[PDB]
Amino acid sequence: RSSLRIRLFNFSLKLLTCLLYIVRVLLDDPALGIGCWGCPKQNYSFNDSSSEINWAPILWVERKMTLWAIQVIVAIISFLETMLLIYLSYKGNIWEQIFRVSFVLEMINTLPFIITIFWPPLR
Repeated sequence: RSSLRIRLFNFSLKLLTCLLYIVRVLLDDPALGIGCWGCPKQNYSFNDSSSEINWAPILWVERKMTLWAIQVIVAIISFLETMLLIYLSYKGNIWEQIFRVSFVLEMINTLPFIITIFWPPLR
């Protein structure tokens, strides 16, 4: 039953990172300042008259030094285990894994944490 333990751990990992996202949004205050990771954080306001919307608040969310690293760690383990299962079980088909709609959500929500390591300004 070791395979069931692996999926149970992965299920715990996915619910843990979603809750850590809640922890982030609870401790992320935009009015203090929103910017690109250090220098130039810029305060913002919303104008109902001007139809243009500023994307910097949406594009940018402040992440704590502890929070960004632990999410990267959790994402990597979830990334490791899912492709541990993918490489473990082929069952006579190498294709069709990405068209089943679970690979896209796993990959699009995980590797961005991997690429943020390369660029400190993108954390």
